Amino acid sequence: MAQDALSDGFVRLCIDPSLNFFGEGCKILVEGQITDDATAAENVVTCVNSELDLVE
Amino acid sequence: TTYPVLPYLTNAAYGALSACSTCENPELNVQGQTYGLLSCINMPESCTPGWEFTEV
Repeated sequence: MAQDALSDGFVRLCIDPSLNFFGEGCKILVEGQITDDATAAENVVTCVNSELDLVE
Repeated sequence: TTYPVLPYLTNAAYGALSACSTCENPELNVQGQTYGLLSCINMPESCTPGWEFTEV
């Protein structure tokens, strides 16, 4: 129920500073070596989505 | 279960509100706080929904 203006459920509201609108565009491929702790599967094509997933 | 009003009192008021009092224009929907507000069948106010959201 909370605040009246949102009570009836006509409008379902989300607040998020990390979304994005773009329909996925052009696709790019990267290739190289890896070090031993790399949990990624060797010789397997993978998706990426952030710069911190590295190392892991 | 804990609805603190005699049920037939509310049913009658809502049914009357849906009567020609509002449905001489048959396309009109009875909802929300502009139209679905059947006149005040006074009741105590509380910080308890009665119907939990999942129940809703």
